[PDB]
This record gives sequence, C-alpha cells and structure tokens, in this order.
Amino acid sequence: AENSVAYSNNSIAIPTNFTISVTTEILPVSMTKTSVDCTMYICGDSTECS
Amino acid sequence: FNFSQILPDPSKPSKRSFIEDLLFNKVTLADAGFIKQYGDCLDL
Amino acid sequence: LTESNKKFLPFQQFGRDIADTTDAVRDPQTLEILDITPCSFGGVSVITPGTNTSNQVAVLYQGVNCTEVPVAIHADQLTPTWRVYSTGSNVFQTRAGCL
Ligand SMILES: *[C@@H]1O[C@H](CO)[C@@H](O[C@@H]2O[C@H](CO)[C@@H](O)[C@H](O)[C@H]2NC(C)=O)[C@H](O)[C@H]1NC(C)=O
Ligand SMILES: *[C@@H]1O[C@H](CO)[C@@H](O[C@@H]2O[C@H](CO)[C@@H](O)[C@H](O)[C@H]2NC(C)=O)[C@H](O)[C@H]1NC(C)=O
Ligand SMILES: *[C@@H]1O[C@H](CO)[C@@H](O[C@@H]2O[C@H](CO)[C@@H](O)[C@H](O)[C@H]2NC(C)=O)[C@H](O)[C@H]1NC(C)=O
Ligand SMILES: *[C@@H]1O[C@H](CO)[C@@H](O)[C@H](O)[C@H]1NC(C)=O
Repeated sequence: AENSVAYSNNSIAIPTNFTISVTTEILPVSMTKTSVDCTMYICGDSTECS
Repeated sequence: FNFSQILPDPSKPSKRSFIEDLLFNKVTLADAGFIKQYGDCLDL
Repeated sequence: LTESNKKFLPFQQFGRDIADTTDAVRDPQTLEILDITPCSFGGVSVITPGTNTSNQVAVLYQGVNCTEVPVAIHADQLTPTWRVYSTGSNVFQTRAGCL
C-alpha cells in the first residue's frame, strides 16, 4: 500500500495501545544421519566386484 | 498465562506437548531405520 | 528364495525392482512364481574403553534383529575375529541393532 508519512516539525504520533503477537519461526537443527556401505551399494553381492 | 498446549501432557504416552503432537503429525516422516525394518523387509 | 503372492501374466517371466534388478522369478521346472530377497547384512560398530585402561570390547551389530546374530556365524568372511561375540553369551537388542 502507498502511505505518505505526515511529517511536521511540531507534530509527533504516540501509540496509546499495544498488541502482543506470538509469531512462529521454524528453524532446522539436524538432518538424517545416513550411512553408506560402499561395497554393498556398488557391488550387489559380487566377490569379483569386491 | 496459559501453558498447557506447550507444556508436556502426561496423558500422552510419548510425553510431547499438544502443539508438539500437531507438529509431529503435520511433518510426514518415514519409519526408516529407527525400527530397523529388517524382519519386515526380510516399500521404499 | 520365498513364495510370492505376486501373479505374473502368462507371457511374463521376471519381476523387477526400482533399480532395474531382478526381484521376482518364474521357476522353470514348475510354473510357480517366487520372489528374491537378498541375504542379511549390516554394520558393525566396536565399543571399547581406552587401551591404557583395559582391553575388554563390546560389539554392536547394526540394523539386524537378535534372532539371527548369535547364530549368524554361518562360515562368514570375518567370523574368526568376532567368534566369541558370534556365539553371543551376552545378547541385547537395541534400536541401533543387536548389541
Ligand atoms: C486496547 O485494545 C484492547 C483490545 O482488546 C482493548 O481491550 C478491551 O478489552 C476488554 C476485555 O479485556 C473487551 O471486552 C473490550 O471489548 C476491549 N475494548 C475494545 C474497544 O475492543 C483496550 O480497551 C484498548 N485500550 C485502549 C487504551 O485503546
Ligand atoms: C488453558 O487452555 C486449555 C486448552 O487450550 C484449557 O483446557 C480445556 O480446553 C477445552 C477446549 O479445548 C475446554 O473445553 C475445557 O473445559 C478446558 N479444561 C478445563 C478444565 O477448563 C484450559 O482450561 C485453559 N486454562 C485455563 C486456566 O483456562
Ligand atoms: C525381532 O525379533 C522378535 C522375535 O522374533 C520379534 O518379536 C515378535 O514380533 C512378532 C510380530 O512382529 C510377534 O508376533 C511375536 O510374538 C514377537 N515375539 C516375541 C518373542 O516377542 C520382533 O518383532 C522383531 N523385530 C523386528 C524389527 O523385526
Ligand atoms: C518338467 O517340466 C515341465 C514343464 O516344462 C513340468 O510340467 C514338469 O513337472 C517337469 N518335471 C518332470 C519330471 O516332467
């Protein structure tokens, strides 16, 4: 929205009320601890591949 | 100040809170290897 | 090799997986459909205290139920170094695996 501030050198605006807002913030912390068997993934139960 | 939704609920066996229960419901997580899936395999 | 509830079409001969590997087969001698599940494996993690303090060792077998591990000798490639722990005098089951 367009909003021009009504500035004047003699005038000020002071709020007379307040709102208490509970704003939700989501933060990642950890991820999946994957472990990879390289021999089994590369070689599908092959001795010659191993 | 009410705090029953974020303090843990003893009625829940897994003692997470109500909002934590809704958070765990909305996040779709696979069973993965925490149950190890081993006898069930022996599904992505 | 097990019995499969999957029913092939008469021209079908093999059932395949996501990674383009064979999962279900048709037996040539008798026309019944089987399914292939590869044999058991898992990770091994070794728990030790300091060598300056002692030499006793606990061994964790990852991701495998304890119904197999104390009888999982099976003439393994690496069985003579965990042979006393392949016997399984003390057996505990965790979510990580058989300890
Ligand atoms: C500031 O805003 C609040 C908003 O609720 C005003 O609170 C009144 O609160 C009572 C109960 O706590 C309600 O029954 C009234 O209806 C609320 N008033 C209005 C106008 O909605 C509070 O009066 C406001 N204060 C000032 C100085 O404006
Ligand atoms: C704090 O909030 C909880 C719920 O957010 C209130 O517990 C119950 O809430 C349900 C509505 O979902 C009502 O039908 C019940 O009557 C409430 N229980 C009781 C014993 O009143 C709880 O009451 C709130 N705490 C206070 C002090 O009002
Ligand atoms: C690990 O092995 C145990 C023992 O075989 C399993 O416990 C059995 O689970 C079935 C259903 O899954 C029940 O019908 C049996 O009564 C249970 N047996 C005992 C002695 O409790 C357990 O489910 C296995 N876990 C996994 C992840 O495969
Ligand atoms: C031989 O194969 C046929 C089908 O190819 C099957 O019906 C039969 O049971 C098998 N065995 C003998 C002994 O004929």
